[PDB]
Amino acid sequence: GPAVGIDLGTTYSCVGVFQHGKVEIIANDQGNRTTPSYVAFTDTERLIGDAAKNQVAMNPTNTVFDAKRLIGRRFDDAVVQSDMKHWPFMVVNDAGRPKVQVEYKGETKSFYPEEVSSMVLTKMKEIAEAYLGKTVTNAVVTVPAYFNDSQRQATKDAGTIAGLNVLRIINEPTAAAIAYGLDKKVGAERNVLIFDLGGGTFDVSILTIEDGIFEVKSTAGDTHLGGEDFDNRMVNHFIAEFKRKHKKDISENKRAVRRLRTACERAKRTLSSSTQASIEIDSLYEGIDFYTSITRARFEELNADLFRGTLDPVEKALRDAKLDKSQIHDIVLVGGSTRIPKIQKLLQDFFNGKELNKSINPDEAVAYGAAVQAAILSGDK
Ligand SMILES: Nc1ncnc2c1ncn2[C@@H]1O[C@H](COP(=O)(O)OP(=O)(O)O)[C@@H](O)[C@H]1O
Ligand SMILES: [Mg+2]
Ligand code: NA
Ligand code: NA
Repeated sequence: GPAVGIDLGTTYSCVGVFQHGKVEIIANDQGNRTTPSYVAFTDTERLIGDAAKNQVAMNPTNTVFDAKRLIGRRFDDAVVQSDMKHWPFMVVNDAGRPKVQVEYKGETKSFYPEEVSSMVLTKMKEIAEAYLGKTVTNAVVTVPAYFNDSQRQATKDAGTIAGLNVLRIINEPTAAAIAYGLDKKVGAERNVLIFDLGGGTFDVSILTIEDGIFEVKSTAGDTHLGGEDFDNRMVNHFIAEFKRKHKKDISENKRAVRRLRTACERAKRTLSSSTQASIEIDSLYEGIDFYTSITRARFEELNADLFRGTLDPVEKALRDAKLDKSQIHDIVLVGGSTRIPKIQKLLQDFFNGKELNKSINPDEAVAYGAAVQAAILSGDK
């Protein structure tokens, strides 16, 4: 059948298929080309993707996300212990392994991270089957370059649990480079910087590609910096505004804050292609409408430190790879946040004007390369 590429992302996942000489990135039921890596459990059902994210404020302790932060890890991992303080859902210890614990159909139930990720993968599989009209079994699934064997194995296991035949687990920066055919240029080695700014994580990778070998020279970044932080800055901005205008602090009203957050995320996306964005929320709080706007300049100002700060891991990656800026053949934009004009300007300026590879939607580039690899491994390329 058709082999697919799946980017199983920390915040958003994406599925592509290579057929008839090109990659098609597949839209979900709602027409979205990426799907939130969310699973929710209710009195009646299990929800995955858009439907799960959509009900988070009304069911926060039974709505699971960030499974990628747990997958392949032990409960007593410092990372797991630290991350747990920022999740509304329970994480419990089963004989050393972390499990998310939720209420579901009126009973208490627990799931391993790879079970939760299996559900997201099931959804991605179903998305592909809905479009293709065919059973989808074979897949290439991607992971961050720094993932160890426990994390890779658990990611593969998530696929197996979802009934996927995982052809290979490949690195996200490798998938991005494959998408751009940077392994197929007429020449010897190519030094490639992958600048991946996603929803919750920032990954910089330097690869040296030669003879079909994607040597990881260095990785850097911030596992807790992404688009969510920019949204947070916007949310705080508007909470303060509403307090001034109406003498109401909406902060502890989970539904109101969530609706504001959704509006902010949308506005952010709009600001990547327009110089201003409208915020339009009926009855944000006590029936009070919240209709206003934000300029691209104000968004950039709110986030100025965070945007500039992405360059520090780039310098670090270069130093650790023992390469000058000028030795980089290709710069590749990955992750939805790299659509931000200010981020692109900062990075291009940092490379003293060098053109960026960004023709492939950055939030789709990983899935794109995974789809190409899947075709190669299934003999369809
Ligand atoms: N046009 C855009 N402009 C700015 N941010 C965007 C845009 N499109 C998506 N994003 C942001 O990208 C982030 C998701 O990145 P993505 O790479 O899809 O996920 P992940 O990091 O989970 O792989 C979210 O914070 C989302 O708001
Ligand atoms: Mg990603
Ligand atoms: Na993604
Ligand atoms: Na990332």
